[PDB]
Amino acid sequence: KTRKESYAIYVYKVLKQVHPDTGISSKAMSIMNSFVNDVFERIAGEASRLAHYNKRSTITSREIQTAVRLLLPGELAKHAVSEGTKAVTKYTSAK
Amino acid sequence: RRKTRKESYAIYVYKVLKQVHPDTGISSKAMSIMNSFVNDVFERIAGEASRLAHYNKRSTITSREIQTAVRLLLPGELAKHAVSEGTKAVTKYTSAK
Amino acid sequence: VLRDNIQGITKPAIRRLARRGGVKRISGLIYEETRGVLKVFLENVIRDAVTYTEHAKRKTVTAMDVVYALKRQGRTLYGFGG
Amino acid sequence: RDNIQGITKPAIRRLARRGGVKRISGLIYEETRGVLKVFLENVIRDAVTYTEHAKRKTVTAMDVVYALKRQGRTLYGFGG
Amino acid sequence: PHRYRPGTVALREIRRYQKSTELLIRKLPFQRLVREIAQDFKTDLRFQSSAVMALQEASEAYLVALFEDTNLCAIHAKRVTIMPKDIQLARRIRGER
Amino acid sequence: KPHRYRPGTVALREIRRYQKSTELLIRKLPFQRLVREIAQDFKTDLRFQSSAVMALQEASEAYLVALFEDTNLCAIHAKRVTIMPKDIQLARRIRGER
Amino acid sequence: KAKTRSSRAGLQFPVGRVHRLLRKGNYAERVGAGAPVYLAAVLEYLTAEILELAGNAARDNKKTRIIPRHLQLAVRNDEELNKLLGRVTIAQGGVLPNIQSVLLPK
Amino acid sequence: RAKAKTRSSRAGLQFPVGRVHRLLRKGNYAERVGAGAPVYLAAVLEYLTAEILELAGNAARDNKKTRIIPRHLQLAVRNDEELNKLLGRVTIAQGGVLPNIQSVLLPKK
DNA sequence: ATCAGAATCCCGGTGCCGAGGCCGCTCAATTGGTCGTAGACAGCTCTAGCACCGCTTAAACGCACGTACGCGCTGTCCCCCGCGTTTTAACCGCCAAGGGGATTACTCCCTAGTCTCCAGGCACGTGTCAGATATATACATCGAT
DNA sequence: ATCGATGTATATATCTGACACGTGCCTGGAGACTAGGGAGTAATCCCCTTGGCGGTTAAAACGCGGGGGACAGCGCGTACGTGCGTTTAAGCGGTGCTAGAGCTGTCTACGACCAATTGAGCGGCCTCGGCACCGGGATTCTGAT
Repeated sequence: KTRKESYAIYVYKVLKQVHPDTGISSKAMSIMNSFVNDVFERIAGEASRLAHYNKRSTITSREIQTAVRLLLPGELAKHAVSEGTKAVTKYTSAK
Repeated sequence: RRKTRKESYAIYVYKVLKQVHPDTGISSKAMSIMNSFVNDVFERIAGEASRLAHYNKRSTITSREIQTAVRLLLPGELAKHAVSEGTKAVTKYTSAK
Repeated sequence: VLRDNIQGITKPAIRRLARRGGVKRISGLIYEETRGVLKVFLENVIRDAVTYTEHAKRKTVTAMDVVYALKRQGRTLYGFGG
Repeated sequence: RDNIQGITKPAIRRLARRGGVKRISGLIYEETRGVLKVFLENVIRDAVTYTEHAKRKTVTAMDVVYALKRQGRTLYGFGG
Repeated sequence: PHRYRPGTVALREIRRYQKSTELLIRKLPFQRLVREIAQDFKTDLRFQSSAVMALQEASEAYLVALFEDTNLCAIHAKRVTIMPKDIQLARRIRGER
Repeated sequence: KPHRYRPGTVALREIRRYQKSTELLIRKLPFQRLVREIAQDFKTDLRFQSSAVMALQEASEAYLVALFEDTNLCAIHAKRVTIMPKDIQLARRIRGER
Repeated sequence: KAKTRSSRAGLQFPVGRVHRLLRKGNYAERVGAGAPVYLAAVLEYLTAEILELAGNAARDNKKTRIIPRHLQLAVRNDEELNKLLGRVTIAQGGVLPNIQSVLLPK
Repeated sequence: RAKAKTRSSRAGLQFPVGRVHRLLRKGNYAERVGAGAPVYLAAVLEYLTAEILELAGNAARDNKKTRIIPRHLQLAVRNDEELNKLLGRVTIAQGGVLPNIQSVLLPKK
């Protein structure tokens, strides 16, 4: 179909949250979108391998957490893991 | 109890060995290396065919995808001969039941 | 049939590529060596991209084909699609 | 502890001989112990990650093979 | 007249091209080279402009990183000029040669 | 005078001997103690399968041997024979490990 | 009235799209409920880190618009993201302004 | 009911077409798997096994042995260029290295 | 060239233990049938890739010249090799214990699947402002004296 | 130092196209309900990991002499950097057209699924021959003469 799927709007929302005066070029937009896609593919492939190694048939928060601890460097992994459990906690509390 | 089944390519590697070298044997560690090699190349070709099917918005892994994954991963003489063997096998298999 | 287009990667182009790499002084055979290296790299990436193209039954090498070719060798490239 | 010194100077010399090295400086031994400690730390950290995910308390060979596979160096003959 | 000391125009070029972002290979000869290389794999091919641009970006990045490693291993030999043996050493250590 | 080989002959003989063979060149109990010491930092009270330590040792020795090959190559590149730590650092930097 | 899952989790990234991509991307036959939430939070963090350092880089070059050069500076100047994107090429990103000390004039 | 015939026998292969098919279906590679895909994959795996095993048997003969050990697989792989390319990032346990001394290190007259 | 000595290679004998083969079993592949759906093919649209012409101008190119750097040679000294002697701890074997890894059984809750709806996100459109370009200029740095 | 050349940064003004916002729509995501099966948990068992003792021997540690290799200094010559005039083609802008990417519709072949069958493949047991260990003579190779 004519539509294409991208993370433009979400990246912009994060950018406005961080630096609420700065724009982003279209080339830099394409780079950020491909970066999000590449990191998603890495984490998802590692979680798939993780679920396959332990004879599991489901990707859960535990497999995503372990895949983050595997690929992300330690400071990035630590802060992303703590926030991710905070986000999962917020989602379960609100249901 | 009885140990649960652990499948390996040991007997198939041994059959291929008796075909190419009818009198040569193989140790257990070399058999484990061949099993690891078959599993590794299998997961490489299967992941490449999976990515190929995902890139073209398709949902079936066919002989086309496996052939293209062999052309991608395997070096050119090896790819050319592996493609010849795979093509020959798919034709002879389709000719029969 | 295009021919002798490897010399189109001129000597000043290689010197600019070296300057961006931090190279202060360049020999005289570095140009031919770099043309050979670039030819090998381009051959590998273009072979992988033309394989990706032929799989899709297209005749036009898409930029996404080049991106997938680069990803296959581990030389992931951002800015032409994900 | 003293365990990194357990990778003795003759062992590092033997590893260099297998690598084809004819003459070895005296500081290669400490440099090699540091290199080995970092490679081991990366592989073992990833293997213990794979172990903790499996809710195990022992580090299996398979986990080491997986950690190596993630590093991009693939080991044959230990399973997989 | 006035002439610069051999090596400072080179450092000026280093600073200029490390501060800059343009492509350092002319686009039309590189595109012709891409066409010439691709005619062997399949005849009567076509290239998106973005495909040739991505190829050029990858080629320039690869050559610049190779020249960084070449420079490092030329300084390692207590030299400043980079020789072809420096490129050969860098590629052999990287695992491509 | 007792016979002494010229400096570098026994080194070449060792090169041929250890390139001809396949045993592990690091003693197994020191390497095992090192592995457990390193793993003590990621999780306390860990245990190891024997084959896990064996796989770690095979990988470590192959990595170090390939590193010493690259180190020797870049030492010969500098018109030298002795390998220095700067040779190791060059090999690791070109290999994208630094 | 339907409340979106991103607002429930408190994220800007789409939990629904991440769940759909996990389900269609052939990673497992099932996908847990917390997995897209966790993945969206991690992706949002990496985006926020890259964009924060790129905005700082853009301020350093006195610009108010992130271009690929600022993303390259953000990536290659930080160590953790340089480890993360060590095998990654950024188009129009250029290189770090680094000159070797031996080549500097005497 | 017709007598059972293995898919590998139909394809003229030794490697298991049915097991490769089950692994492709359970491996989470695609929602569907073609009929000739496990046939093609088993043929490719059998060919690569035949290549390494032939070269390893040659290496085992050269060392006057009749069993293939990891050393023979390592010699077979690293002595062939194309397989060394395919297994470049691969370390073979108990495989050793190739006998190779740089010519600068050899003695002189 | 020679020769002695140290190390390795080879040849034969003995043993031993792991590879090869056989057998019971069990569960995973095969066969036969059904059904939904996906992809093969036809056909239509319309985008963009290729081809071309012309003008401009900035980059490439050829050459002259000087000089900095690569490279070869020489001397020195230091520090690594190689070998003899002492020490130590790795390894092998043997035994004991226990803890945790793998297995099975039961349950329940968590996720796929379907439906219904509706709002968010994504082509199209637009306008306006950040950055590109141009120009003058100031300024710091390089160089010869 | 110093001043002159000289490239490069900096400050300002015009423009411009690309980015930031609005709109309409439509299709993908959310609420709700269902089944069913995968995962959580609990008990069990056994194997395989950890710990200890002893000897014994090969390897590690240490000392020492010396030689050869790292490294610093020096000379030279040549190859490369810099600059300048010429020429060459890359670039840009407009215009053409047609091949082919991309989308839609239809339908049929093909793969998921499911039940019954059974034979291939795996675990276990046993044995014998390939290989390994030992020892001793032969050959190679190295270094001093």
